[PDB]
Amino acid sequence: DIVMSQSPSSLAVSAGEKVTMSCKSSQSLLNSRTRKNYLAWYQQKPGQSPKLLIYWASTRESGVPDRFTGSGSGTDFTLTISSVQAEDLAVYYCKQSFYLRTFGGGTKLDIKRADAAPTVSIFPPSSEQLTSGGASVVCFLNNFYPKDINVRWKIDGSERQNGVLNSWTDQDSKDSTYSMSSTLTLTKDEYERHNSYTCEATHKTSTSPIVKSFNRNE
Amino acid sequence: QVQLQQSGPELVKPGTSVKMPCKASGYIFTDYVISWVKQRTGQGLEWIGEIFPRSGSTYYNEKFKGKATLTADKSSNTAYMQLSSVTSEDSAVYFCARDYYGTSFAMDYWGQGTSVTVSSAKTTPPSVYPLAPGSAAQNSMVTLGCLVKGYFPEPVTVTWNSGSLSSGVHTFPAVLQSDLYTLSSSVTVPSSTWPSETVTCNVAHPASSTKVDKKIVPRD
Amino acid sequence: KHVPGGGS
Ligand SMILES: OC[C@H]1O[C@H](O[C@H]2O[C@H](CO)[C@@H](O)[C@H](O)[C@H]2O)[C@H](O)[C@@H](O)[C@@H]1O
Repeated sequence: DIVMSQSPSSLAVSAGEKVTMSCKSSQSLLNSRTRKNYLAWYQQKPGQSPKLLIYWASTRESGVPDRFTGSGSGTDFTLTISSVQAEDLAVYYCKQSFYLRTFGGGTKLDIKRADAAPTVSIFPPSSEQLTSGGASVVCFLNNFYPKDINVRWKIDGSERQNGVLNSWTDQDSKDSTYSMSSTLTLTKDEYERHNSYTCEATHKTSTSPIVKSFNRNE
Repeated sequence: QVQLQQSGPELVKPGTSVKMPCKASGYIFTDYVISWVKQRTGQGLEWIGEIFPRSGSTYYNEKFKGKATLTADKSSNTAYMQLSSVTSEDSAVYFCARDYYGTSFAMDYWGQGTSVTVSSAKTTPPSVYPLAPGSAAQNSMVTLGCLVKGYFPEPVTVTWNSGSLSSGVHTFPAVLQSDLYTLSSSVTVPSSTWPSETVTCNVAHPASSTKVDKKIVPRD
Repeated sequence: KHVPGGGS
């Protein structure tokens, strides 16, 4: 069985730059009679099925623009993307079809762009939710770069570290930014024991956190 | 145009069998191979195996022998994959794909995938809550949202003003806590346009037949 | 017939 090794595991490049990625097979994928390498490249964007880009190591599939180029032969293969666009963020898989089928583990392509501080918003629980006995407080940290971010919750100034559920979007193809949601869920009874609720975001764009707050009493 | 039509998401109980269809059109069914690929949420592609509908012959990734059974029905142009005695290990998206057998041996057309969740837990509708800014002045843009809480299984979808609000929308991936999913969606509009023009999230959880519209109203 | 890949 043929083992496929892709490197690097991920790559970050600016829009307009050239990216290169490697795919190696444990055995030659070249058949001498047919004279072809049985090696294909697939692109998978978030929430989509994989798409064939290149087969026979270097033949571009229908409709694929020439800025995607496959090269190599035998056990050593490369995918080049020139003039990388924001819309190219995807995981790129190689796959051998010499004998059975084996996918490489993928190279994830991320886009570099200018740093951007998050736009932070806090939302007190709804009347609807509170009437039913629950109290979720939500904080959005929108359109930031780079992806690394810290969020801390404070209840009357004391850090609160559970009942917290965080979720992070894929990098956005429209602007190459990231976003995050942080939700603090309490009972209504616990919620009514405290006044000020605070979400604080620490991002490399500033040494001081971005603080957003509301008071249950207003 | 070539097309492979797969069935929608399935919730199945542990220990049962699930059989999923892959209905081919736009080409000669008996001239191409159908292959099947597994993808766990957030993970890579894994080859299951393939069937050549011309002959009915199969090949498999050794890992899937006696887990996957591939068949095909020439008269309906449909390929099937059956998974036996499922466990949570089998929860994954399963793609079928057309393999250009004999020339490229490449998967040139792919189905949309059938999402299988293997769980004994019951289907639960979501609670849908508005996210509106506190009545205490928080500039030129305002961010609103929808909290979609306590549902099972995936997926739900969220749109804003029935799709007509498209820009400035972030819908976050669902997170699983105690056998229930929660997600939120954010939307950003010019602060002049709200609340004078209405903003409404349209939430759908097809598994529980939920279709909810939540109007975002200003607080107090 | 029905070979396992292009190597065949
Ligand atoms: O403590 C949980 C994890 O936190 C980090 O990763 C999360 O947050 C990142 C943003 O700072 C996201 O990019 C990532 O998707 C999240 O998983 C940390 O990097 C991880 O090692 C922790 O497991």
